[PDB]
Amino acid sequence: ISDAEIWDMVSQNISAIGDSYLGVYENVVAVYTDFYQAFSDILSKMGGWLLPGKDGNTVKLDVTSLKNDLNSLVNKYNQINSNTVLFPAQSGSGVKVATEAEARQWLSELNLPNSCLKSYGSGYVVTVDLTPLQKMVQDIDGLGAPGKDSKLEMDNAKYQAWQSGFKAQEENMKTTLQTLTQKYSNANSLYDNLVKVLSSTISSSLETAKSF
Amino acid sequence: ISDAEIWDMVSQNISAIGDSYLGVYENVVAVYTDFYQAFSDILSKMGGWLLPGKDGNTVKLDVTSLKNDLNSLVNKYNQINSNTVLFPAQSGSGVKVATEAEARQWLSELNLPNSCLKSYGSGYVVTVDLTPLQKMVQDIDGLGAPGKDSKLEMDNAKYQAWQSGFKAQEENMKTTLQTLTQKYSNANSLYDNLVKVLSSTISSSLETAKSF
Amino acid sequence: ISDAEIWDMVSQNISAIGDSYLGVYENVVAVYTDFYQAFSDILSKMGGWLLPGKDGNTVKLDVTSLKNDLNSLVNKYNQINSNTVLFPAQSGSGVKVATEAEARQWLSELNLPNSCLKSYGSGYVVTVDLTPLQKMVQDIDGLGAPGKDSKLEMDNAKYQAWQSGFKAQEENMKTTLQTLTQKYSNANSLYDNLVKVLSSTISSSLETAKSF
Amino acid sequence: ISDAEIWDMVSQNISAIGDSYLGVYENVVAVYTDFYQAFSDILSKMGGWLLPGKDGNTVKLDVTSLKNDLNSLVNKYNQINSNTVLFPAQSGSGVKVATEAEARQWLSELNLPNSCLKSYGSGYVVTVDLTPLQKMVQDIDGLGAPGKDSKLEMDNAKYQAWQSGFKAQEENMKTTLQTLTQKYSNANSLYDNLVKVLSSTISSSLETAKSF
Amino acid sequence: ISDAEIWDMVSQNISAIGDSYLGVYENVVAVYTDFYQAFSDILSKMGGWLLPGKDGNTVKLDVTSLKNDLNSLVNKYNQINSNTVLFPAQSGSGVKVATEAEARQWLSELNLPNSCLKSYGSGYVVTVDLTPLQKMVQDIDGLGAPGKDSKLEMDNAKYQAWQSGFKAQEENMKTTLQTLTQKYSNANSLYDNLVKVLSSTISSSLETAKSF
Amino acid sequence: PWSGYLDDVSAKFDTGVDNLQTQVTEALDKLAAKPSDPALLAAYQSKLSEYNLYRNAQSNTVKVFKDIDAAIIQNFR
Amino acid sequence: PWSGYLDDVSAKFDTGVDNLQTQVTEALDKLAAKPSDPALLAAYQSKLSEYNLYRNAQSNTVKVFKDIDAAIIQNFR
Repeated sequence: ISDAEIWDMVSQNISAIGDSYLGVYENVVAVYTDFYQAFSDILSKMGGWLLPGKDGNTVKLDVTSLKNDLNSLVNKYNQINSNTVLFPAQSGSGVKVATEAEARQWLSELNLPNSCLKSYGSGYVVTVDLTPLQKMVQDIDGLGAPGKDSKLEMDNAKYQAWQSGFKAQEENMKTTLQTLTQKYSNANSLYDNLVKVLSSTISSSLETAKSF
Repeated sequence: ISDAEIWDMVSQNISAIGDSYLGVYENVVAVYTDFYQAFSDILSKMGGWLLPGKDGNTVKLDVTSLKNDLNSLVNKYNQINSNTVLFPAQSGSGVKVATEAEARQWLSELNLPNSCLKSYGSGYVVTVDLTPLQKMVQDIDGLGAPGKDSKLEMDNAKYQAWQSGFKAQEENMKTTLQTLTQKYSNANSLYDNLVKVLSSTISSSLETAKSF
Repeated sequence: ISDAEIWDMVSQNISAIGDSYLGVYENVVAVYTDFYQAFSDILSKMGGWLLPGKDGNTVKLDVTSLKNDLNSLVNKYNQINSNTVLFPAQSGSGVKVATEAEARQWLSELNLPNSCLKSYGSGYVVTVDLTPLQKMVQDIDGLGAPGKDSKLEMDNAKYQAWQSGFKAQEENMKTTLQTLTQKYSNANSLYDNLVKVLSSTISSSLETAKSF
Repeated sequence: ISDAEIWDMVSQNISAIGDSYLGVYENVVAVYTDFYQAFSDILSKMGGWLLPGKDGNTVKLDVTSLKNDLNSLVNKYNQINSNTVLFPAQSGSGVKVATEAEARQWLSELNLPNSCLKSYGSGYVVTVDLTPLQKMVQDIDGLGAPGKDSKLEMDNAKYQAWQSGFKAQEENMKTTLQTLTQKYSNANSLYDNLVKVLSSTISSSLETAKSF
Repeated sequence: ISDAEIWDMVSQNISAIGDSYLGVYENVVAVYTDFYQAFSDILSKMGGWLLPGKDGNTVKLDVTSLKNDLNSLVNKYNQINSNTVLFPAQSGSGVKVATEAEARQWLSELNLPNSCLKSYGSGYVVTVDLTPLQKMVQDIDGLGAPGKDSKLEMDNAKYQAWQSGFKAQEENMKTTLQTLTQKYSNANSLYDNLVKVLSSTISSSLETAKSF
Repeated sequence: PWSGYLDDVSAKFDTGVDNLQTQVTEALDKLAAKPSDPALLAAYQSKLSEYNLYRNAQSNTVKVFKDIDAAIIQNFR
Repeated sequence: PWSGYLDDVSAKFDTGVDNLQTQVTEALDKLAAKPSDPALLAAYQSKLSEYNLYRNAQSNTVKVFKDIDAAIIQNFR
């Protein structure tokens, strides 16, 4: 029974959810933007592996280079550090761990597939979903095998379908990033609506009528 | 005739609207995005299903694999589970039923074909609009018959026309998804000032003049 | 002369434009999307109507089937019903009349050709602009006549140009769809800004200083 | 000990954060908008360097002009002056340096890569992230070679791939600038909440009960 | 030494900012929205100046008409009148002139380029930023020379490059307009806070305790 | 039972406060039935305002009729 | 036909308030007729602020005579 410590409780709770709710979203958006930066780099590079073949509708495409690059990206993103973790929003040094219940809740609210949870020995961390990129790497292998020493040969008719699939995957990643960013309109706005806990000090400090 | 419990009923009304109006729409967009991702997987698998022929305009196009894959996707998306229902927004466990009037009121604002209402034995549920996939899967059978052991033989012009129809269908699906996502401005935008029912707490707390 | 009635008129006029300003945009978008879905169905059905002739550059074009289907589409969308109306937001039963003044003030903003206003016996209604579709279905007859029993025989040199023009027509109609959909972002945001007339109650209730 | 100087420090620290917290934000957004203004001038000005290649699928692409323009943009934006620095938001004349600690603090919450800190002799300054643009001008070299006197001979498939990469980079920079502008919703809002230190002067004057 | 002169000072000061600080922003917004309406009219007019060329991928674009119209618009806004000036918010009759000090000091936060200060012989006025518009006018002739007596022919790749550049320019201008309107968050709300100068008539008039 | 010149003045507004409680409760219920309209939000602000106005007016009435004769009884001598 | 000094002051305000109340409705129905422009919204906003600020001026110009005459009564002895 005290009203002087209730304001301290309010002050510490407001900052106790800043790194629990909004800071988590901040690090999630930052790491996903880093992921999209890497993907955009690897896509911009990809413009430089096409040649005409037999001077016809056939155009070569380099598969071994793309496979190597995408697999390297996955491997660099498959570890656990400050650049490839979503929760619990590590910063500075080391790796902070999380329990099963809150990680599951964050996964459910973020709407991500099951292959996003990893165990860092002690606790659990949430990583970026690699399902779309792995799917594209497996499907680009559906175009054959690197029989030529350099790259595969394939006609415009197949190229249109392959580019359509690539654009579909890219726009899926774009929509995932857009959903994550638009989560801010439903996170920061209610954070500012919840900062109105300051009424707990405003109205209770106007209670000087208790002492006239 | 009470005011102490009017604030509680306001709070519970806001709580019920969130999971009956906003949470429902979130589950709708989530399941529909999962649907679009599955279809994107299917379209990505299309790349390794073409073969140049006659060293001319002819391209063998796989139809048996496409028919089997689309039929399988329809079968897995025609049942009722947590990953197929959009209303009444199943979550956690079990399947919940809905009435006719509310189903109509949801279909009127979702802009979906009436050929989506099915009964889960006891009550009624709303499912994803599968009509475009159906029309496409019977239309692809209109390109001929699978007389060949592997795939259809077909010149470039008919392939171009079929691909134009395919991409038109896919932009229709994409604009459906765009409408569902843009319904952020139709749901969250008005929920942001629907949460202003809290005036029934704040503005009914300045009535302390009644007790001076 | 009192203020309860002006609050009532505010609460009434905030809805008088919901079904007269935003609802009109809603049914416009819905009917035009259904239009585009039907057109995409016709395009998909058109695909399997091509055959190589003389085993060379010649590809038969099925003129009669396209002409019949587009004539049927013109005939069925030349009427005035719930699936072929734009104004005055007909729903439920019958067809509602309208005067020419608001029809002009609407078409001025919709940026549509004049040849879209018809009289339904008593009043005036707006239908989808068939001018691109009608001009293209007239042009398709200007590139030959169905002398053959089934379909025209014609080289791909002009066929590719004709298909490019047909895809350009699809592109124009799709851009019209995009403009009508973005009309939401020009109206839905405008509506959510205009719903801030509620200051007429917020400020006129805090003037209680009339009675302390 | 006194509490009249508390009123004056309330003024002086609002001054000390008016141009040190919101001031740096407005200067950063202004210089970033100028950056993208110049870049969009370049991009729109890029359009007039396309020629048909042999009147066919080939379409010549200019690389040397783009190389020189982008390298000049980097060189002009790699220095430290009034229009190339973010923090400490130098304005008026000279160049203002900043200490490493505050530079890192501002880098962490501005969400920029570590390759952005430049030392102007004495201290540190934070500039725009030029890594995407410099990697773009580096990879455009890998698109081929300018063996021709004027421009590179470029086919439609590789051109479409390169344009996809370019638009991906463009929308990435859109996302970056949108985040920087939306940081107003995070900073100006808290500054307008923090200007409520005026209550510390209003309320510390309503204590006049000490002197009736 | 008087308090009634303090009240007269407040009365004249609350007017010395209402039309000299907030009024300036209001008139700037009004004239800039008029300019944007002119731009939208130009865009709507241009939207119907397109055609296919050679019945293929080539597009006709009217360069001379857009050049003439936009030069007319620029040179009509290059003058100084009630509809082409930002500061000092000219109205009523004549043209209001200004000196260096306040003009520079307020274009500092209006964030306009140097080539926006015009001299009406005696004094100085602030006009809209014609630089992006003049840049579009200049680079619309970067497509080449108008060989045809009517309009230019250019392959579709160049057409989408040019349209993307134009869209980038118009969206940059839209962001400028959005920033200038959002400046109300720093002007109108700040004036609503600053009007609290009447506390001198509120609080210092409670000093009737001096007269019991 | 007993009622002075202030109790009846307070009860004069009581005939409308109960009505407005019923009306605002129905407003919340029908908003819960369907929230996808600004008409109900506008009616909500129209009705909560009338509620606050009734309550504040009744408080003002009782306060002013307290002060009308607090001063008279102060100099009752 | 009674009208005291406070009623006299309120007479100078009622005729002004009535005009604003009649014109705010003529602004609102026009806005509901054609809400596609922001200029008419600004005009309606200005008329509403006109009405409310004049009403508030009436509200305050009466409580400021209230305390003057009350202080006269306090020293009326």
